[PDB]
Amino acid sequence: KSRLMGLEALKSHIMAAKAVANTMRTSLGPNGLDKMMVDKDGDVTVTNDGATILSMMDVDHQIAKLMVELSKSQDDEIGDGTTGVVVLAGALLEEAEQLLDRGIHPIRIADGYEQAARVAIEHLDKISDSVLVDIKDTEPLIQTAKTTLGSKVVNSCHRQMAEIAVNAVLTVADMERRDVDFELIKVEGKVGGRLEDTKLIKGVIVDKDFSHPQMPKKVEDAKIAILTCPFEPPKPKTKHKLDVTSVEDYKALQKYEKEKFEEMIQQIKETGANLAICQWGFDDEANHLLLQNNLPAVRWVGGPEIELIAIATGGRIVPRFSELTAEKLGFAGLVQEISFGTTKDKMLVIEQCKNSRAVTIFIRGGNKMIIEEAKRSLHDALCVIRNLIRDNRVVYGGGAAEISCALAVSQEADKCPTLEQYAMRAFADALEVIPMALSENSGMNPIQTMTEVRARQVKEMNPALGIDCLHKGTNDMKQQHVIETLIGKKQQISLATQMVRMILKIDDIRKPGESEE
Amino acid sequence: RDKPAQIRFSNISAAKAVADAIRTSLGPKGMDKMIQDGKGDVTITNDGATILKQMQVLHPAARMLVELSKAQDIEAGDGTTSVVIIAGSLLDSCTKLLQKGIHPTIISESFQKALEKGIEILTDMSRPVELSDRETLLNSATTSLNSKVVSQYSSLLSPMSVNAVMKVIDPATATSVDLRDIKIVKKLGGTIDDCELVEGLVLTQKVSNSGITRVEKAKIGLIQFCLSAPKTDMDNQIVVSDYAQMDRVLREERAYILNLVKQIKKTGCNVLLIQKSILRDALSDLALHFLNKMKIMVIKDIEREDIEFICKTIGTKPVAHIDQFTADMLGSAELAEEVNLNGSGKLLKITGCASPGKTVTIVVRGSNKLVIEEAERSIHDALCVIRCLVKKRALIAGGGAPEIELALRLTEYSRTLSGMESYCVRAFADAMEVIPSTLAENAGLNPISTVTELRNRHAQGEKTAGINVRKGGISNILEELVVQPLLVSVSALTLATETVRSILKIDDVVNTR
Repeated sequence: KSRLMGLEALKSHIMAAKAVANTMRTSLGPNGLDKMMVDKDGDVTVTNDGATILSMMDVDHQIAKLMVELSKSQDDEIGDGTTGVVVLAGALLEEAEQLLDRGIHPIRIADGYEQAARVAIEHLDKISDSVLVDIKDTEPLIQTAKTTLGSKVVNSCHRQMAEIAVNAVLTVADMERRDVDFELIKVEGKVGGRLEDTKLIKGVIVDKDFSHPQMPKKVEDAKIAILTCPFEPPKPKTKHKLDVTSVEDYKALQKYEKEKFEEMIQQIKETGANLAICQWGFDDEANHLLLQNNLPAVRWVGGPEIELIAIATGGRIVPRFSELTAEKLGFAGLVQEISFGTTKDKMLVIEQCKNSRAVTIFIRGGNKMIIEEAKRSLHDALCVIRNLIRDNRVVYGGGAAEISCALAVSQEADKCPTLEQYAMRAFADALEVIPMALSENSGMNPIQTMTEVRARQVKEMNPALGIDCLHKGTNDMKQQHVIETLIGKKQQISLATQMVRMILKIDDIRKPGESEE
Repeated sequence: RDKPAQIRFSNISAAKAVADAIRTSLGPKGMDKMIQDGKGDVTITNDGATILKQMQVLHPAARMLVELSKAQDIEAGDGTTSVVIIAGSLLDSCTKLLQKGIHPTIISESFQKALEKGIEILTDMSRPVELSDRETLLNSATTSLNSKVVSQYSSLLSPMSVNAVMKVIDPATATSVDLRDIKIVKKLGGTIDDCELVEGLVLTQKVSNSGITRVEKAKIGLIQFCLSAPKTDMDNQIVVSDYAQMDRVLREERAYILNLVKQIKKTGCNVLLIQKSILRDALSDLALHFLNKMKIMVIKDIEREDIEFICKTIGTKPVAHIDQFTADMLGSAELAEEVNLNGSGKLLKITGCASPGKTVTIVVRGSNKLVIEEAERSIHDALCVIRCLVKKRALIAGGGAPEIELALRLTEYSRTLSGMESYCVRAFADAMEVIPSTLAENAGLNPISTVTELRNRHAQGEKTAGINVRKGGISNILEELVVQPLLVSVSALTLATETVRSILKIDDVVNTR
């Protein structure tokens, strides 16, 4: 029931973003040294951006709290530029107390920052290309997945995922008319294969159930049968007592097994898709006695999976085996039995060109770490294109816009004047923090390094070139091909002042005795 | 060692620290300061100009500023608080960029190109006036006689501030008008309306009593010799064990000298300026009795000021003992004039003397030094103001108001420099607009409304306008009757420039022992 005063609290608030944005500042880009996590439960791990770490790291403070909060929408849509606003909004945060230290309203500072984003927005608007197209955006997503597959799990872009990144997002994008949903595209690793086992999956992938391979392994039709019902006498993935009270009932069971096999072989086939996903578990014995009959029989299925693949198909499920229709079967654009890894079982890949209301692209790994290190690449590389198809707009990033968007805004300052010029000035500077901070995390002297494209900014304007993000001896964003969705940068722009705008919200810094409690 | 770190701040600190509390300036701000020292001695202080000269500072970079305080006086005579207040402003840019890890030499480099950029934009906003034009000489001095001590008296001094110059000023534009040029001599007595421009070389001096020469055709003396007399320069044949012998040595002294004092006059001398030193007592005061009785002005152990000017403006040389007579190297004099106004003060007025085309004399008069200094301090800057117009023409506003025009305009060039220094050049390009706000500083509560309003509205004066810090309100500050010569502040920049830059040059550990 003790109460900080305004600036005090903000001075207490400003104590937050510093270190947590700092963590980014040597983590920014590949020249940034990425983030590590350890656990009270004893797990040491590597973390990335803001979200990964700042969610894995736990946030004491409303500032720190809003971080993950402010963070989400970023990595959700664009996926790239997440770690950025942390530094940025943290920089502007340290610009805010500063102007309060310069005796300027918390009110006013957050005011002229907002449209200061605009003079950066309009500035960003100009930068690079506000265009991309299918054969075009292939190549920047190549580049995007160059820097995506070359900055994270492996430093070697592996063009598979680099192309796997482009195609299935398009697949949901071209389905959704230059719209796409990160929910629908999905990045699925399963280890035992390789990070060089990488799969473009526009449908569902599940291990094809074999209670016997030799009893023929096959994939049939192109289409899937999604069943809450049995394709062979059913069972809910729970123990079912197999005993027979006499020596004679021993004889009739396996017949009953096969009588319903062939009957469910009959009645699901006449329904359609001899491959049939039976939500129900079942004995490895009789499951392969149907396999012995025919038609590898999918059993012990996840309750979600059937409805998961159902909704993805847009088709329903057979709830009851007496109820039979192909709409209650699923829709596979292609059912394909696919060996999962060299190490283990064939799967059944259902690739849905019928309807994919979910697209889960696939990869394997030599390790669960690297495979998730890879998905870490994949998600956000699928996230840029996600928006980046909704707008094909891209801006050479990496400090070239930061050194630049600051140009408009800090020059807009004395265009503005009164309080706005400050809120143009202490605004735009936060931009050039990152090329500084990227030169920081590099082996580079940032002010020096910043001074360079500065001269360029006087020499040239809005460099498609820039400073090395890769720490290349040459400095472009062109030679570096460092260019981000001209959404995402501005999408990123949208975030930073908002936080400062958030920390001010009401006049109440008081606490009942409850603040973070 | 961390000492160069810790001390360079401590350098910047106690430099800036003292200098920061030093901003009350420009107007009835704060509340009066009665200083009672670390030794416990009462002083009552005010009006920081004197305070800047009063300034008693521990720490060297604080002592740097007392220098820097006086640095603006002879360079300008105006805006001495300016160079002192803005001293922190450079010191500001240091740490913030030193924090930034910018190599202080880069910050040191950042000062000149700025000082190259900065004083130019002041000249770019400068308001042209003349050095010889009595009106432009008047107005700049007028505003510099408006808020300075005398104004009603300045109405006499402003023209004399001007009238002294047209003598001193060498034709048209010329490097000219030094403090050695206008000869400023106090005269005991009279008043400021008795303060008058007294042309040429007029030597203020203490002449014994009267019966003296007020009469024309002096041979103005410079004399390194004693009248060679019993008990003066010549042997006494009489030893004193006796009151008949002791009364004898002064009689032979006083009876002898009476011949030389006339012979002293026989050169035509209405002045002999005695050697400043003593040959024994040098010239006996019993001698100096009869020197003045022959109407010859004597100041024994003459003050330093006359010796030079008489050797300088008049160009007088020592002369032989009047037993040898003289070399006629007594400078040009047609008069020795000792005037008592209020009935007060003894003087030597030399007109009809050699003069350079400079050395106008102003004889500053008053019933006390108050009335004297009343005129004096006012007319002096009014000279020094006109002096600045001479030394550097055009104009700028009074009280750092134009520096905000610079801050706007410069920061761009700071910005568009886009160099390692540009940052620093930007950082300090923004350290100017503080100065009017920071002079507002000490007075009050419910406080803070006007600070950035002391800034923004100028920044919203476009680059051409802002609040008048002298008179109040926004106008085009450069000529509002808020004015100082362009020379004044461009020095304050330069003056404070390398001082603070020297702080960046402080490394390792120094106390000479």
